Amino acid sequence: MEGNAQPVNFNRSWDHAYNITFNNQDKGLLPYAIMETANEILGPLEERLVRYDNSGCLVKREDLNKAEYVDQYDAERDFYHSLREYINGKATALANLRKSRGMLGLLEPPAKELQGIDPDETVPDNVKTSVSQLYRISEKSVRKFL
Amino acid sequence: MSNIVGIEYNRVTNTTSTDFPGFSKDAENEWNVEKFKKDFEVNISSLDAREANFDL
Amino acid sequence: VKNNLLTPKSGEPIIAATQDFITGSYLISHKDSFYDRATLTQLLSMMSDGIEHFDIPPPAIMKPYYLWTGKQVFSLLIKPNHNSPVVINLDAKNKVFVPPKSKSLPNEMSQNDGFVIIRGSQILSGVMDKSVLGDGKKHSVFYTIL
Amino acid sequence: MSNTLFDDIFQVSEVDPGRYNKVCRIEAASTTQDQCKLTLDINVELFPVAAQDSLTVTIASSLNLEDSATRSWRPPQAGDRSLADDYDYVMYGTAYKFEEVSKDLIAVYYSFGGLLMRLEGNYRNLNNLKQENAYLLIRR
Amino acid sequence: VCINELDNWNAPLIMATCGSKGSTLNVSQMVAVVGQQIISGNRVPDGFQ
Amino acid sequence: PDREKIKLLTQATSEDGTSASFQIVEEDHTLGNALRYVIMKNPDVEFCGYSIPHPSENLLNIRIQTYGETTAVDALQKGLKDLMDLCDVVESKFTEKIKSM
Repeated sequence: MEGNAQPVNFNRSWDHAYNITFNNQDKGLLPYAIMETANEILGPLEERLVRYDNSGCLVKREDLNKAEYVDQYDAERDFYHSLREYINGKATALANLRKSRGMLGLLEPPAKELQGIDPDETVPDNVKTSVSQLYRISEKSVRKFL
Repeated sequence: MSNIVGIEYNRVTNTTSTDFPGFSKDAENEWNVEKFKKDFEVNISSLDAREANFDL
Repeated sequence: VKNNLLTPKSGEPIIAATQDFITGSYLISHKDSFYDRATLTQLLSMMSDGIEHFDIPPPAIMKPYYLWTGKQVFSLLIKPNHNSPVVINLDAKNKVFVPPKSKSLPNEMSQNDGFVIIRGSQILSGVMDKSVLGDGKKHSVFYTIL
Repeated sequence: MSNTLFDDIFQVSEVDPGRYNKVCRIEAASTTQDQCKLTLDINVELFPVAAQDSLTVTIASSLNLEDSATRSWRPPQAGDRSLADDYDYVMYGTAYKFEEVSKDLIAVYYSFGGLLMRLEGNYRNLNNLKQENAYLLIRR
Repeated sequence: VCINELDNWNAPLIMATCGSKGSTLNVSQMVAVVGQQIISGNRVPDGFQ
Repeated sequence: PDREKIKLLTQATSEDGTSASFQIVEEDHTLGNALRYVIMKNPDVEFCGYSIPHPSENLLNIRIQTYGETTAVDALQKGLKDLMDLCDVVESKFTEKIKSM
């Protein structure tokens, strides 16, 4: 196990994943997009955990956390919630950067509408060499983090 | 450079060689026998039996 | 003794530099230690016995004379060439770590060399003072390659 | 000119050799742009710097000024015109971290193999990518 | 006082800035003062009378 | 001749003679450091160090590594031909001053 009795060390495993798959020739992503690349992998990890009740069958989807149907595991189910929330605390940092740097920070994902609003052409080319020059996240760098 | 070991009150400095090409861009002091044969000199100080004293 | 670099009490590494390998690899990584090509080569050929193939990185001080530093010669005993697969990332706080101006300048800009930074198996700052090599601390060098 | 990424003229402020004898951190202040400033490490056995002095910073790239499968590094030949045939003291190193100081103020961390540097601009230094190789270039 | 008012390339300074062997307690007893001895939580009680 | 002498480690050499690593018996630092000075004055060599592996046994390992111009096995055969010529200047100049005295 790594530091403070968790087998992760989320800081170093991020910075090890960031250097090993670094490039500026690759494009980068938007703050809404990186959470769905995360939920693509650890999504199907959670539904394998079934959460049966005390008698064989399943339990109703209302009032799961009730301190009464805690089965043979809860910390492994709680492990994926902390791996999601670590990226969520970093998903906002790109959004709250690109908000105050002039662009619109779309943390929320767009619906069934004009797909690819793409604010590249709207704001001038100084902004695309502002946010992505400071820091940036490839789609490869989230495939290799988790 | 200037081949002087620098004595001071807690250290000595540049004790190593720095006499080889590939140390500065103007890659001088390559090996050359005739460029060595002119500068090498020997000065023999007080010499007797059972003791010698001479410079290289 | 390869499978027991770690003690199962806490998980810290127990087999690291004893009390004279630290102060040998500190006078190299002292910030005012500069080597030319013929002295680096002799220094670089004692860590092996003339078997490992090195390839020399381009030197730090370049215009007046050609000078390396005491960290480029220490970032070669981690990854000696392209065929060795070791590439690490680590951020660790030294034994003393006198703090910077504490709000503007980050942890790297200490008065001494202080906080250590390595990215892609090159030392970028900091020294080797038993917090990064030796025992006890979980975030050492020899722990990361292990 | 074709390779220069950045160039200004600085008047240094403070020279504090803390517990060293051959490396001392300097301070600077730009005399033409009125915002940017940097701290830098200079080994002063071979480029001696004094307080309140003018000097040039030039972050070039690939000094060869125009245009053997051994993976090593080799110097240029003896007779070759090049960039930094006219300055006094150049260095070499990588960028590793970009972080903004405040509103419209971003800082840049170069580390020249142990010897650190921090300058902060206001998007005036737009050409500084996170590339592998950049060279400082200094005249007196 | 004895640490910051003390030059570099001091030998018991440069192996206590590391963690090899020593402390800023052990060098302070060699140059400044050896302090007050304790005897099992007691500051040398009386011997006789 | 003899062949328990200078000897190329095939395990640590390149596909051509650019990088090569040798193993010399019966000879300690007295040659191993003299040969380092006279080799590195070649404008072609980039890397020439040595290392004694263990002081119980007696054998030296010399390392030699150059650019693409000349092979390293041709670099030290030029190198220790050039220490031979280095002693001829010293022996001649010293002996003509003794006779003078």
